[PDB]
Amino acid sequence: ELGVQAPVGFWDPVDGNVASFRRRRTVELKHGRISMLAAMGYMTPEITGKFPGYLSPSTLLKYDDIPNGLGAISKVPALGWAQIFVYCGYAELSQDQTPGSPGAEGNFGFKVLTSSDPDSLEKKLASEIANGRLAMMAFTGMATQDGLTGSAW
Amino acid sequence: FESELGVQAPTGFWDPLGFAKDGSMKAFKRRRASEIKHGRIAMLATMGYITPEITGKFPGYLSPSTLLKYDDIPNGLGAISKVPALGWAQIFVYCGYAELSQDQTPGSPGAEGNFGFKVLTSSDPDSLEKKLASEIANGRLAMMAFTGMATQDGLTGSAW
Amino acid sequence: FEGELGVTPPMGYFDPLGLSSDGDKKTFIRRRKSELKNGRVAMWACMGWIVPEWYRFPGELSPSSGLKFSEIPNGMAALKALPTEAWAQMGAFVALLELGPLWQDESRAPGDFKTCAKYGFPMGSDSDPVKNQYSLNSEINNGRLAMMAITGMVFQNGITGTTGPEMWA
Amino acid sequence: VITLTENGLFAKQFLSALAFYREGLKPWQRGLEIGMAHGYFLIGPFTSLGPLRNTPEAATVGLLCGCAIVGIVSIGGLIFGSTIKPTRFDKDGDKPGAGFIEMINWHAVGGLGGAGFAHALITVF
Amino acid sequence: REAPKVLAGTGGPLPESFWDPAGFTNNKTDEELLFYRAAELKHGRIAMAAVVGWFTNASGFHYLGDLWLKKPASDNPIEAFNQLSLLGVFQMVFFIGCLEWLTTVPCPPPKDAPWDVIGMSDVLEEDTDENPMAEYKKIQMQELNNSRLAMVAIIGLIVQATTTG
Ligand code: CLA
Ligand code: CLA
Ligand code: CLA
Ligand SMILES: CC1=C(/C=C/C(C)=C/C=C/C(C)=C/C=C/C=C(C)/C=C/C=C(C)/C=C/C2=C(C)CCCC2(C)C)C(C)(C)CCC1
Repeated sequence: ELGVQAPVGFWDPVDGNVASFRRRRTVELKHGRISMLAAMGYMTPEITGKFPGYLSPSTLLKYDDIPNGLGAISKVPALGWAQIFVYCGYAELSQDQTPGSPGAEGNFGFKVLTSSDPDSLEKKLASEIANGRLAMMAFTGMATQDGLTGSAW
Repeated sequence: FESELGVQAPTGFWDPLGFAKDGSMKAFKRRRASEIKHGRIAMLATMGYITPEITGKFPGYLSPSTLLKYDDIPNGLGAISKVPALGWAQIFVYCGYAELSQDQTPGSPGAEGNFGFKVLTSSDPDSLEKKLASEIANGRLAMMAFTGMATQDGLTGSAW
Repeated sequence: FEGELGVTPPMGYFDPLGLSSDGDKKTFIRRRKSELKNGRVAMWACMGWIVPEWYRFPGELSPSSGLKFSEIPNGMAALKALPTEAWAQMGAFVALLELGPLWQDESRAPGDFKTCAKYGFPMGSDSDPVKNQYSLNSEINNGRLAMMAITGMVFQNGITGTTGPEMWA
Repeated sequence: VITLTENGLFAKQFLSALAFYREGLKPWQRGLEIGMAHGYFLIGPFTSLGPLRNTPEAATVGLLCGCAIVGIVSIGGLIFGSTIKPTRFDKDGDKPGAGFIEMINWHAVGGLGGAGFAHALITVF
Repeated sequence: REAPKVLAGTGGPLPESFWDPAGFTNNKTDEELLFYRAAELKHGRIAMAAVVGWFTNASGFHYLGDLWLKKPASDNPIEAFNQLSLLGVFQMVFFIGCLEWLTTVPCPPPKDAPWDVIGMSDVLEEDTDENPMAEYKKIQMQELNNSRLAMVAIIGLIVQATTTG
């Protein structure tokens, strides 16, 4: 059920239970979301440029001066990425997995699945997790590229 | 309590100072949880010094903004002032969660050293006590090894 | 009150002036708590006079005064040579002990404290007077001996005026 | 009519635990405690801002004045115990007011002691 | 919930949201949960006074400490603590020690509500139905929510002061 895919089965040459799988599923979907955000997030300081601007703390009218895939810092936007880190925690402590009764359901705040286009279960739940797995490898592979093989593109 | 995982063989119920004449049953598990947590930290701490000595320092940059090639940070005491406070904050945060995770409150499954690692879960071949006792015994050795190692790095001056 | 933990072969049940002829079990409990506590203070005080005459702690008592442990006079002259903030902090700490950890519970044994071990070792046990009748008596007699001694040493300092060889001939 | 400051749990337990009300205290113990408090406090108003506040001694004068105040209030308490004769501290089958008189006498003793202790602390420190 | 019902309707963003995103309360007994609240309220009540004391001292009002040191102490409350004479600090500790002794041993709060250090439970109702009163649950929210904010606020003051001035 759920994230069981098509090209492979349970792909468990190492969980394999119910409660332990549920916690592992929450980790899997969670890591999937970030990679998809990070992967599309990394392509944007590329084409369309380092889009940002406007009056920021110690970064007023900063055109996203955090360059390169790692972002570096030097008081350029990457220090502001800590605000992203802080506010990411706020959503991680308010809309979290302790009251997240299913695997990684946040009650669908946007209601995108209320016929707006996504659907409950079936391919959509399987498509989300499968896409997350691809992005996680893509983001890690992109990390290797920036480190010792130039930049993204 | 005289029959738990701690009594290995070379010493019996080794409580010379009498923490067990009044040690309550929950106090044992509380102190056992302290011992297991202390031992696991010490094993990680020990590896954290002997491994950067033989294996070279991390090939990388540690802080992408403040030029830390891992080589300007010495292995041992004094690295606390070399590693950034944020890399110190971030490890503090990571360890902060690892206890603010599934709870280790008194009576909880986290209160007896069980957290859900299960790297070595032998199929109950009379080895659950073996792996448990080995972890406790090694943690006891690791704590003693670390304190000597800390005194080695301090009294001599650097490393060993 | 013969059989109470304080009767010893040298005097049996001493009570020469007869200060406890009537029962007054409350009076005995109060006086016993005083006897133990005064003994423990005297015992710690008696060691407090002997040790400085041999050894002095290395560092400085008040680093922002030049004052180091060595130059503080011994005996009842450190009271006017150790800075008042120093002595006030001992009073605050003894206040913590008397109000917090070393708080004699009414239901407990006379000298029993709910946070101290068998000879006083910090971090403790509930008392077992019957088994420990030997050491409980030993503490009282040692406290009784110390109270005589510390009253001596202070008196010796009061007359001789020092803490050296003359104070203890 | 119950109010927080007199009928609340903290207020009740604070009033009951005062030396005048504490259970299990012999009358001389209540007197000693109250007297120690009064004698220790009463030294201050005289040794400071007193007629001889700037003299080299300036504290023995305060000690004498505090002991005098303690003695005067103790005499007043003796008058009260010999005229009103409260019987709430007397044990059964005793001369009426004996408990109050004992409390007042030991208040005088405790006032002397507290005044002397405050003076000793001031002189030594 | 069962046992967390004794501290129910008293936390969260909205008043009836048991937050606990760490399981710190589940599997814990009723007395432990009550003791956990007693720690929370005591921290928060001190934090509220701590923040107020920080601001009346960081603005330039340290009279007792300017009149005891015979010089205007620095506005930075952390640095003013050092300048404050050691006699003042020791007396400050002793006064709180007396208060902590007083509340605990002589005038103990109840065991069902271990935060009633003033002891309103013997004159309070807390279970009537009047509107122009019986809003005691609401004022419990305002104490807790304000105190929780003060706890993270005072830590921010200390952390920033000890680091980025
Ligand atoms: C955060 C990472 C993460 C987590 C927690 C999971 C969790 C899960 N996956 Mg999953 N997956 C991931 C990443 C992850 N996945 C990625 C990136 C891919 C793409 C290759 C996949 C592809 C995948 C498939 C195809 C299937 C699953 C399945 C599952 C479920 C059972 C499998 C299991 O027990 O694995 C347990 C595994 C571990 C405990 C090992 C964790 C990974 C180790 C630590 C490292 C692995 C090597 C890594 C590449 C080296 C990193 C180097 C780095 C240190 C620098 C479980 C919910 C199966 C499923 O749907 O079951 C219902 C299934 O069929 N996954
Ligand atoms: C954090 C340290 C710690 C803690 C909490 C425990 C806790 C426990 N150990 Mg244990 N142990 C430790 C370290 C520790 N151990 C080390 C390092 C060794 C190796 C020598 C052992 C060897 C050992 C054996 C062989 C056995 C136990 C047993 C036990 C259990 C019952 C005994 C007891 O109450 O000990 C309480 C322990 C303490 C209160 C620690 C106090 C340490 C004092 C304060 C200092 C000791 C000197 C120290 C080295 C000075 C360092 C110098 C430094 C200042 C420079 C209990 C769960 C027994 C057991 O499991 O019974 C069922 C058992 O058989 N332990
Ligand atoms: C002294 C700290 C303290 C304590 C003991 C409590 C205790 C309690 N809170 Mg609480 N709270 C606090 C501070 C505290 N709070 C602060 C500062 C906030 C603001 C964010 C809140 C916000 C809050 C909400 C919104 C809710 C509670 C609730 C509760 C109750 C359920 C038990 C619980 O959540 O975990 C009790 C145990 C702890 C809180 C452990 C303390 C934290 C541990 C040690 C890790 C934190 C370390 C931290 C990361 C690093 C310190 C620096 C930091 C400032 C960055 C319980 C009575 C719930 C409740 O009763 O509602 C019905 C609830 O819904 N609290
Ligand atoms: C300001 C304040 C307050 C108040 C306070 C008070 C009220 C205090 C008091 C205090 C006091 C009031 C104290 C006292 C003390 C005392 C003492 C500490 C004493 C002692 C004594 C002694 C020790 C003696 C002894 C003796 C005797 C008995 C006799 C013989 C001789 C001799 C000397 C031996 C309040 C809280 C409201 C609030 C705010 C703060």
